[PDB]
Amino acid sequence: PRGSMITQVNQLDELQLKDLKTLRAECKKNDGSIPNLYIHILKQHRSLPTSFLYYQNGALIGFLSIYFFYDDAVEVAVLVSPQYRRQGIAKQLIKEALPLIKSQNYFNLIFSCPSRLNDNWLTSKGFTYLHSEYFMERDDLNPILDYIRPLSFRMATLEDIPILCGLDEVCFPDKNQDSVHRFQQILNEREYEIVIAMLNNHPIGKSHIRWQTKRATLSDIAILPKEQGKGFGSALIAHCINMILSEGKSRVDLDVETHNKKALNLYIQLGFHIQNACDYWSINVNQL
Ligand SMILES: CC(=O)SCCNC(=O)CCNC(=O)[C@H](O)C(C)(C)COP(=O)(O)OP(=O)(O)OC[C@H]1O[C@@H](n2cnc3c(N)ncnc32)[C@H](O)[C@@H]1OP(=O)(O)O
Ligand SMILES: CC(=O)SCCNC(=O)CCNC(=O)[C@H](O)C(C)(C)COP(=O)(O)OP(=O)(O)OC[C@H]1O[C@@H](n2cnc3c(N)ncnc32)[C@H](O)[C@@H]1OP(=O)(O)O
Repeated sequence: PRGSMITQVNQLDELQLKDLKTLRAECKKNDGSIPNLYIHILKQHRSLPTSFLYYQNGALIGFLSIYFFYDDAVEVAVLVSPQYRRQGIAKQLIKEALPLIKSQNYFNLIFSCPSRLNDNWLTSKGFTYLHSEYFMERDDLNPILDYIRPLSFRMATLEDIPILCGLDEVCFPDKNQDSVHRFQQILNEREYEIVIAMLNNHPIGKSHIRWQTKRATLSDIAILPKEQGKGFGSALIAHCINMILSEGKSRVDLDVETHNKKALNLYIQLGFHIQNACDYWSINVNQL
């Protein structure tokens, strides 16, 4: 008890950042996946103190942080060193964040949990599973030779706003506020391109590509609902993969949000593996 210490902090400094990364690595290796910590958000000063660091004789063994992204909720990331689990560390860390979230007119807190780790007991105490977030990677240097579909592909320009806004409205319905200007931001940023898939003369799908020097990231893949289930999505992803490989990139990444595990088979079939996976559970503060 003498060496147990909790510091409430508005922003982590160099020290506190490097300790958090160490704890993250130990959790990552022990559990396979880690919650989202948003390391860029932690170097940044905020109105209330936002991170709760748990030390035992100077060593960081526990961490809780709270995040304010949208109006109705607060995202909570919690990490305890595997050595020190089930000793109350996480519970104590919650009590420190509570008075602060009541200072913000928030009563709903959402936890990011490594996939498969905590399913049985988040059920028991009333947590509501919401959705899952997967970061996937394909290290295979061999291209995808297989999906011959009646599709042609072209790169999107600023004249493709209506196509891109229409595709996003029906494939990402609870998301698209001011898509016009979001796609305008994307198409004005050199690191991004958007592939449009065409079935005859109809655009039926799109995929975003964020290029880096040695990799590229696919995101916001969409196929018109009436055209799904015909292999067009797999053909579009494979086209982006072969495009990425032909530019000498050694890796394709992919961010995807799902509500069940079955939806990932699609990406497994194309050579992706899970690098990180989190399920987002919910609860109001009333249920302690
Ligand atoms: C309540 C939360 O911890 S938030 C869930 C968010 N998920 C994550 O953070 C996953 C990250 N991966 C990890 O391994 C994490 O470090 C953790 C959550 C396992 C570490 O948490 P701990 O410090 O070991 O939990 P702690 O000892 O403080 O107990 C907290 C409560 O959750 C329960 N609990 C903790 N771990 C488990 C577990 N593996 N299985 C079942 N119940 C558990 C405890 O019984 C306790 O419940 P109670 O107060 O009603 O008796
Ligand atoms: C940031 C992000 O979230 S982007 C990732 C996309 N997430 C979304 O929410 C977008 C939803 N919008 C959509 O248009 C679609 O639902 C998409 C993009 C998910 C997939 O589009 P589709 O054209 O329906 O995919 P496709 O027809 O190629 O494959 C469907 C199924 O058949 C399988 N399949 C298709 N073709 C083959 C084939 N030749 N051989 C073997 N299996 C095949 C796939 O494995 C897949 O399996 P699953 O549904 O059980 O996971």
